[PDB]
Amino acid sequence: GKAIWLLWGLVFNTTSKIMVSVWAFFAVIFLASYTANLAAFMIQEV
Amino acid sequence: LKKISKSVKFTYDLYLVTNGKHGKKINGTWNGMIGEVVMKRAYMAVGSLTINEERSEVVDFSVPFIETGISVMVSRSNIGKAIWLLWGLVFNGTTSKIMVSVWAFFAVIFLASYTANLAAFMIQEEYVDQVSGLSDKKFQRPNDFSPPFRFGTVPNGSTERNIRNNYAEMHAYMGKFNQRGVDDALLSLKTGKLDAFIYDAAVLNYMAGRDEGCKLVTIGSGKVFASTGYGIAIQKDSGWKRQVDLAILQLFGDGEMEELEALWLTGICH
Amino acid sequence: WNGMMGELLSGQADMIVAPLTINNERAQYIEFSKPFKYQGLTILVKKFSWGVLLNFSARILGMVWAGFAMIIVASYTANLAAFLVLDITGINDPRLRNPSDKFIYATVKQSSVDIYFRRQVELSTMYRHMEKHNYESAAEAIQAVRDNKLHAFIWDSAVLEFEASQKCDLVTTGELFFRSGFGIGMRKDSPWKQNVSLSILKSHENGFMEDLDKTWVRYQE
Amino acid sequence: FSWGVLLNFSARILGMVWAGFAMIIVASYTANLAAFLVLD
Ligand SMILES: *[C@@H]1O[C@H](CO)[C@@H](O[C@@H]2O[C@H](CO)[C@@H](O)[C@H](O)[C@H]2NC(C)=O)[C@H](O)[C@H]1NC(C)=O
Repeated sequence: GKAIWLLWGLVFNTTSKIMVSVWAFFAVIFLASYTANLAAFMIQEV
Repeated sequence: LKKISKSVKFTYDLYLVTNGKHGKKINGTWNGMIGEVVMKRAYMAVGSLTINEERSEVVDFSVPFIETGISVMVSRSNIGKAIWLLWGLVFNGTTSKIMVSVWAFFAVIFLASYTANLAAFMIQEEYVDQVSGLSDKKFQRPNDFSPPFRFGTVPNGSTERNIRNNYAEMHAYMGKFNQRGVDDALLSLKTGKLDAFIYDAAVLNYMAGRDEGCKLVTIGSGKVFASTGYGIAIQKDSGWKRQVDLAILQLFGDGEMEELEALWLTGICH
Repeated sequence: WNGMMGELLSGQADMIVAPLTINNERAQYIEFSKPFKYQGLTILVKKFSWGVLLNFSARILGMVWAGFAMIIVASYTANLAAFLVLDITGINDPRLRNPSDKFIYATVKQSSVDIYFRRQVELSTMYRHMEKHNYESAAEAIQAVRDNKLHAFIWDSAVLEFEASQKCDLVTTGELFFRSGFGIGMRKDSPWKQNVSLSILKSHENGFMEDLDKTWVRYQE
Repeated sequence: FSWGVLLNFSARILGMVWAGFAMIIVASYTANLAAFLVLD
């Protein structure tokens, strides 16, 4: 029951260790892709 | 020429030279456009004629209308843990906690500014030329380095004459890299069979802005050696030379060359 | 006439050697040789709560506020990046087409540039504006614009480039128009012409011009 | 521990050196992906 709290917190910073590493790297490119959307929204301009 | 005959009111007719290209004093005999004007079989020669001392003794050249020179084109290359704890914050008691938080605030400003400034760095990236100029070490010492270099030009031209009279060994080296046309040099350079091509400055500028892509460039931001001009060959001691050149000066003052050069000499690449 | 042509035609001078602007009026009255300079015209211009806000029902609000803080700092990073990144051009400036008392562009009184601009009546308003602020010498205009009393200065390219090398605040514009040259003024048809032009050409052909540029033109300050 | 560091007494010295290396590497990757996606 406590896995959800720990997993989601690590998004923003044997079997169990491997699964989180993929999820964390998935979150790594997720926030990296989010900063791109910040750049994309920056170009936008009554 | 259409602008010329309009104000002086002279009639004319054209024809194409069959012997020679631009003029070569072979056995004391000139050919091409210059050779005929010496023989007076024609009274005026118009085209791409390079003003130099040697050619100014057999004919007369009017004031140049475009500036050029000699250039070279190349293809564009593509307590122990106290330091430990404080060290991790920059890489992303009660008073002890206060010092950590304010240090993190400094670190965030440090890292945030670091990435934003680093982003602007790649925006203004640039490139440089591999050769300083005509007096380059690879030029004055061609094929004298670990990587043998290659470069040549079209024979029987004014540019070839200039090289032989200022750098004998450099002229001798280019004998095995002689081209025969503008396109052949461009393609051979594209295929890598040639490393550098030396030719007239005015036309190689035209090809650079009109090549497929911008793969071929000239040395530097445009560098000219031995500035001169393009001229109109006239029969010796003509009575028109006073009136021929006076029209050209009228062109620059009014400004017709700007429109004409944009019509013919404009380019695509920057 | 006056100036250099006024003295040369009076006989007190024999051969004008200076940065002589080749135009159509001069060619009718006096003779030239091959120009020794290549340039145009341009403009000179001057330039636990403490650990959370910074990083059981209350814990849900705490994690929600942590997410809020993260999105707030991301937004602040975005706006500071936008703040630090995002925020005349020759004769084609409309503000110079119809100038005012603010944009001050001036030129040298009784110089070839004023006659050149008077030739094209399409710049009559410019001819009607420069007439109020013509300066005697280029030094006066440079000093006045250094005091920021001027805003523009139509002048040659090489002189203003050497000036920008001397003074880092001096800046030029983009347009490069009226590509003329400087040559050697002469008397009328004289044997001091053919060999003079041949010598000028022989000086241009070899590296003599590059050496003279090393002496004065090429050097930067 | 090492598998938990590269992604998150010369032993920990080299560990923190490699942590700095990882931080600069990921910063470089972020910079290059952002330049590759935004501008061109
Ligand atoms: C430069 O001129 C020479 C002489 O005209 C050219 O050499 C001639 O080339 C043609 C075609 O191969 C031969 O038929 C002649 O017999 C050659 N004559 C001599 C004396 O060499 C030479 O080809 C010209 N430059 C070029 C384009 O290479």
